Amino acid sequence: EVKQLEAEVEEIESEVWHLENEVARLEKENAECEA
Amino acid sequence: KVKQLKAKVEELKSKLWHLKNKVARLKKKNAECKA
Repeated sequence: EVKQLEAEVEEIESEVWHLENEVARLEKENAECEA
Repeated sequence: KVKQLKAKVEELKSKLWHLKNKVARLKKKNAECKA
């Protein structure tokens, strides 16, 4: 019912957090290289 | 409740897809820059 949905929200949100971390790191690397 | 969580799930999936494309672009840019 809802447990399935709340679980899916948790699973997707976790993936999002990790990509956000990756974007932040990649943006740092790019700034270094371009500067 | 079902409806409210369903929207959240769809919001998260779209944010996830945008992030995957951003990460792919940033990895390409950095690869090219370092090259």
